Amino acid sequence: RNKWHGVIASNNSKVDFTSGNANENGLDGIQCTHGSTVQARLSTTNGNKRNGVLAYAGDVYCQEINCDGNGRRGLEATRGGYVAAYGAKVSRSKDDNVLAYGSMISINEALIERAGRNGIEATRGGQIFADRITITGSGDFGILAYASKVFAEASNISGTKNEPVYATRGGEVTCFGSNISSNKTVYNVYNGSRIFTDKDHGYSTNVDPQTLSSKGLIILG
Amino acid sequence: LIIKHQMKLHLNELVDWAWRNGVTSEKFHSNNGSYVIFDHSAVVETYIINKNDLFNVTEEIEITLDKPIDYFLEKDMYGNYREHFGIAINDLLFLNTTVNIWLVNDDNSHILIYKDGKLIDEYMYHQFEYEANQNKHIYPNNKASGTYPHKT
Amino acid sequence: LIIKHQMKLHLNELVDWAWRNGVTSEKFHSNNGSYVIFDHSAVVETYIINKNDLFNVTEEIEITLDKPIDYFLEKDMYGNYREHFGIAINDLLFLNTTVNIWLVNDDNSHILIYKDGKLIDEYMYHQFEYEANQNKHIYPNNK
Amino acid sequence: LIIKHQMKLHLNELVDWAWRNGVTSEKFHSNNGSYVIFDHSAVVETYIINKNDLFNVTEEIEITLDKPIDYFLEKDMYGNYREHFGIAINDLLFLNTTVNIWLVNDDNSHILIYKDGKLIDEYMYHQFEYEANQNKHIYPNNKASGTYPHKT
Amino acid sequence: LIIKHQMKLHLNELVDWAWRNGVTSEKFHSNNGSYVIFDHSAVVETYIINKNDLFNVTEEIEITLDKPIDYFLEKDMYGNYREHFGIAINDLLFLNTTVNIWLVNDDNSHILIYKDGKLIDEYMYHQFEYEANQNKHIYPNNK
Repeated sequence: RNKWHGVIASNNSKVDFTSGNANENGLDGIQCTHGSTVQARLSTTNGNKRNGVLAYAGDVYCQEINCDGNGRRGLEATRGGYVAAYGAKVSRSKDDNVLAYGSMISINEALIERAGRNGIEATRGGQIFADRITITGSGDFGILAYASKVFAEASNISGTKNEPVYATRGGEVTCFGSNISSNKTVYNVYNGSRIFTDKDHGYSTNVDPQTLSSKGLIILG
Repeated sequence: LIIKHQMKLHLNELVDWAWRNGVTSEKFHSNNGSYVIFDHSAVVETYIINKNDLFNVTEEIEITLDKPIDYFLEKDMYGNYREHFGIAINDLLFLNTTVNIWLVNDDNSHILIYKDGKLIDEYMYHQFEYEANQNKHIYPNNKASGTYPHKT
Repeated sequence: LIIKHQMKLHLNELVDWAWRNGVTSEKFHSNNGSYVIFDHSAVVETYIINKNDLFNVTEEIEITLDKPIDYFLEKDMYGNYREHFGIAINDLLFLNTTVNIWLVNDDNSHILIYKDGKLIDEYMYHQFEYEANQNKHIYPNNK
Repeated sequence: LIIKHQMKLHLNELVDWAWRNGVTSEKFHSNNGSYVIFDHSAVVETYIINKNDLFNVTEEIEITLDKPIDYFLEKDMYGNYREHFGIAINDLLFLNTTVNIWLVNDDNSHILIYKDGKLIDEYMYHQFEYEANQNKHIYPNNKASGTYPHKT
Repeated sequence: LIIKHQMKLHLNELVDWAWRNGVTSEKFHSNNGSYVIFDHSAVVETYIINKNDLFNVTEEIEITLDKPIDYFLEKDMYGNYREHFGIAINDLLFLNTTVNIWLVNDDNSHILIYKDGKLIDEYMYHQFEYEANQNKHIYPNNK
């Protein structure tokens, strides 16, 4: 219920939030700024007027951080931040669930549902890691890329509105063994961006399977 | 044998617990930052408290032969199992025959409290409390049920 | 069929009831002048609510043969009384000999809902009168 | 605990009620303008009284432990329901076990009069009397059963 | 499903247990500082192990409906408690009315393994909460 952020670490400072709650605040639930690192292993940060957690050129380390109903990006890293959350459970974010903004985010087995926009997104450089991430009920896209790479060795994107996975202006989506389920074209490529995946499940593709084009190359093999 | 028990209670449960275990004056904060203030054992000031708000309260449950126990299970020396609600251990007609008595924790989990004719000490009770329900998976469910109330 | 029952609940019971049967915005008062306010289903304000304070609340229950009843009482033709929990009126195995059914209202009060094979609203409760038409007779006057 | 009870009675019922509850001298008017005059508890003068004429009379029924109650229902602490006709509440052999007692009103409608070991006060009784039979629909039937008797 | 139980065994019981559940090389300690050493499943060294010395040993038991259980206790819906020896959970003739099954752990302790038709790990133990979405309402401020 604070006017500004819930817990903030700034200018090379450490804070530990092992199971604490940062709810209802008028700004970002947890924010690291300029090299500071907070640790939120099992925190609960839901309902805030802004991002559930933000990394303004600082590190955030989580294990099963809970987010819900935040006013904007549930997890966000920018200007060199790094948000690590092996089992983050984000949901019901008004904007993007988790967005990497020129920085790296590591959600290996996150389960994220009912986003108001893209399930995950890596815009303006940066990378996002994923191993068995579960998307459900996304707003626009299950996965998105803007000159940025997203790795998902397996996934379960479902209930997405427009397109399961989208790649633009470069950037890979190494979604190999994904169990995607959607009516629209599954794998999408635009403006010279690559996608790599398996051929075990026949999924609709925007471009011919394994040939170059003006749009990027796909390897359905 | 006094056992701390930390729990999270909604507003109704918190009010009930506070009035049963008399609190003269105290402020209870919630999960989502809302608070309720008791003054002279009467509710005075409550912030914006939504449903499903959780308040943390620790209550001491003491296990003694003379005081009543809400729910326990008794095994006779012959082999009969019986259950007793809200009576003290000494209130049994023939405590001579009783061999073992297990407390019941509303999870259908039994914790041994009485064996070999004597109460179980505090540390063995802690061991049994850890030991009774090891593989207890609780349903994971999270709803914020709130947003910064003011216009900012 | 709508049954209205007035009850008296302490603060904890009042809060549980109000959150269970959603109330958006309204103020409940008590005997000693203490009050509580719900606004958008949130407890905004409370004013010196001591214990043993009784808030009077009216409650509407829809009664229907298909809908289950929390706690009702049935009386047969012979005279045997029984009580049932969480069972719809149509669910009873022996409705052939069931003459009356009341609803036990947690205050130990009794409200009739079923009378002689019909819901109480459908029953008509005939009065008594000797059968005869208009007299239409001219009588002598004493004046 | 005295309860007013207003009712409409035919000539036979009115005469019976008057003679049971002794009336020294009084004139009772009817629905249709006919009247009956009691003098010295004996019927003296009756106007032209047709069948189905209704007389309004108010009688006081007082509910007390010591005086008999015509029809009540008793619930034991064990869970047994019994009905008693025309005996006082104190006349029960073991009033100790009795938990609740409801008056019966010939409409198969129960009104709580005895709970928690004490009688129900007058105002709670009025509340329960309103509350017991809310959705009681009475058959609507109107017959004039009369005409201005004289030749005019 | 893996159940871990800590027990206290004298030297003879400890030796029997260790040789029964093969241990290659490890040292067991006791309360009074006495210790015993197994090396390649042989008792190489013992150090002043008096009687009534309790060695604390943790034991892992795999619990599965097919695998038989040494000693368990079952509770029906009505309330009857019974005990069974050397019988798999699936083997019980009346699993229809069996509500709970605990494992009697030779210390007279009780560990829940079966709850309402499922193993305890499969059961999810739903909590309680009133159903409602986010408030998302702007409230006046008192400042």
